[PDB]
Amino acid sequence: KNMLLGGFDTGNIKAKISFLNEKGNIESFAIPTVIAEAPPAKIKDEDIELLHVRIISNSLDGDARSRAWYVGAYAKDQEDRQEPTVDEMSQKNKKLHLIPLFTSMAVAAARIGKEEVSVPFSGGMPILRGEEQILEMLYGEHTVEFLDGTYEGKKIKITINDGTMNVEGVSSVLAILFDIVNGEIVEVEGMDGESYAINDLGAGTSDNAFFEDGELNKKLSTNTDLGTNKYIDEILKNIKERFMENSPFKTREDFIQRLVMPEVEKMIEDDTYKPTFSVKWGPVKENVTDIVMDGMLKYAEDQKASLDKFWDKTNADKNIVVGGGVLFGYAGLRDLKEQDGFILPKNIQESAYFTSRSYLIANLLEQLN
Ligand SMILES: Nc1ncnc2c1ncn2[C@@H]1O[C@H](COP(=O)(O)OP(=O)(O)OP(=O)(O)O)[C@@H](O)[C@H]1O
Ligand SMILES: [Mg+2]
Repeated sequence: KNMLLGGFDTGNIKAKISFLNEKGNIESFAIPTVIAEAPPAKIKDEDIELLHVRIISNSLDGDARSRAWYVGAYAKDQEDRQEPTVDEMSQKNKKLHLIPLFTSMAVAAARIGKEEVSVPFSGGMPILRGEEQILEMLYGEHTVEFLDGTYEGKKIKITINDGTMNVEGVSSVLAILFDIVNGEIVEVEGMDGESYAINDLGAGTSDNAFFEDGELNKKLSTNTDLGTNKYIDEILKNIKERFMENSPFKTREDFIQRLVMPEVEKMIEDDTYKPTFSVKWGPVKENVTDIVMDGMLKYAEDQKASLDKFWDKTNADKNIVVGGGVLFGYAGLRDLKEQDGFILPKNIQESAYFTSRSYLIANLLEQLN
């Protein structure tokens, strides 16, 4: 069986994928939504640290049809990198999202030792492009060749024939109910109604979706810009200021990965653990625990207020809260484990991949018909 099963959650910060590995388990990772033009040849998740790929796809035109690219983190450093341009408030972009998408597909396939994969697509609609108009941009054959990195020399044959965009579907909430451990397993809490919110707390955006009869109420459902990133930017600015009485991190993800994630992990598995944050810069090592915690708490609080305001607007029976924001502001948001109308994933560590996980589960049910 040459099938790669995945859920694909593409935004403009990152392209997220959850897929079944050879062990039948969910494996998740994210590729930053950044590409850059690259020459025909070369010069946890280490295999995506350096992506130089040739892609051949009819879903790309002109410059793009059959050439080489840097993708993801490796491309964040290129001078001529392309990123999504946002406002002071497809066609030419489509490659900026298709290439990281296909690359994630080629990486997963490499991860499971395959080179011919059929990829039934399981995705979500963006934020004119009908469900099977998005799909038709993905259908057919695409080849991804690794010109460098861990997989140098591998060619992947990605075939996409079919797919869903989980459009009005309740595929969105599946990751709160199920896991995949070779096969579908129910998950031990939730504490399940006919009315629930899903708040996906993200890097640049908070998705505030509302469900009645499991289909999406388009009116009340909304998408704000209440991301973590702003709070993260404030924290990083204060850290640098403190070091400026006699930048420590590259990207926000570096800040998240090396400083913040291990402290949050501990906090999760032990309710008593008081976290500490230390930053090494130059010849100096500062304790920036108050700085970091202030940012998280201000974020948790702001999100607490946003969640209540959406709870009244909908008067939903249950309010599911997911996304990376739940981890970033866990310090204050764990309080939601107490309140009645709020549901946090039990497996909180997989909170950032909630939506991709839901799609992946949705995809597996489709296969089982
Ligand atoms: N384990 C963790 N501990 C602490 N913070 C985390 C953890 N996992 C993710 N985050 C942070 O949570 C925030 C949101 O992550 P998430 O993956 O939901 O963003 P996203 O889906 O890329 O955002 P958007 O909705 O804008 O596309 C980010 O700042 C991310 O770095
Ligand atoms: Mg998101």
